[PDB]
Amino acid sequence: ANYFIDRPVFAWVLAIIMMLAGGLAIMNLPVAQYPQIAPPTITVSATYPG
Amino acid sequence: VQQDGSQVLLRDVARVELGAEDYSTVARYNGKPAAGIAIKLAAGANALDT
Amino acid sequence: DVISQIKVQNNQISGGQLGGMPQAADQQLNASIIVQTRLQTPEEFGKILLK
Ligand SMILES: CCCCCCCCCCCC
Repeated sequence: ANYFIDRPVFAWVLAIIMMLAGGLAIMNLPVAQYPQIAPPTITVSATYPG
Repeated sequence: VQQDGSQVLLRDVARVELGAEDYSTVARYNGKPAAGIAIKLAAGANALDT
Repeated sequence: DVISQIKVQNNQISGGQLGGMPQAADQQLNASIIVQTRLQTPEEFGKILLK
């Protein structure tokens, strides 16, 4: 709200917390070309020689 | 074992050889013969550090 | 005896391939071999040879 204006240190601390959490997130976060999109499939393979 | 006493071994009716199991796949790299693997990744994975 | 003969004459024997890997160089034939198939009609089951 508007009570952060009277307390700049509170806002700055919240900003620092956001930056720290963001850095901790980007340090350990999976990266991939695309996420899992196709519906899960199960494949059963059997071999009969000849 | 024959009546004459001669021993019939497998090598005398067949050719034994350290061959392959599945013979129907020929892999070649840049024309040269080779064999490779395909790493299909995992569901939760990091596409770079992996 | 009837059970054993039914087991023998009602099988799915895998014939194989008439020329397959590892095949000799200069080979131009690739076919499957059909030796036996499971019986399908009571008439065929009636002609199973017991003796
Ligand atoms: C942030 C929630 C919506 C806006 C709330 C405004 C509250 C009135 C002004 C502040 C009074 C202290």
